[PDB]
Amino acid sequence: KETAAAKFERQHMDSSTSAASSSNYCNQMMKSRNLTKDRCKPVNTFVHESLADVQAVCSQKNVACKNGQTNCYQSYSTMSITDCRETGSSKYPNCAYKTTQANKHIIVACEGNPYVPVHFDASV
Ligand SMILES: [K+]
Repeated sequence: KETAAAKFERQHMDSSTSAASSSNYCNQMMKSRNLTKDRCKPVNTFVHESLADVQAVCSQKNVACKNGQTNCYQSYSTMSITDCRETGSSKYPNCAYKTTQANKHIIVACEGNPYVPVHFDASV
């Protein structure tokens, strides 16, 4: 049903804030993006730059992907991200997360026309 590009936006884009707004940000966001739909997804990163700036990474530094595929790119600039990681007391569907705000380079895989992120590979 969902395209890879759309799934990337749903899982990974949040340009409505410049940084995580509270320790509760991940709990809210993982739910609202359907990352707690069938289970508590263990780990997920949200990026807080404009969609234009994130899509632009697909025109930046070409690097290998973790899986050995070739169409990954590392942002030239650091970018505002939030890491959401599940905690020990989490019981589905009351999924509980620790929130960590950071300013990291992102690495994404890109596909399509327009050429846009379809996978979040890592941050550095
Ligand atoms: K992630």
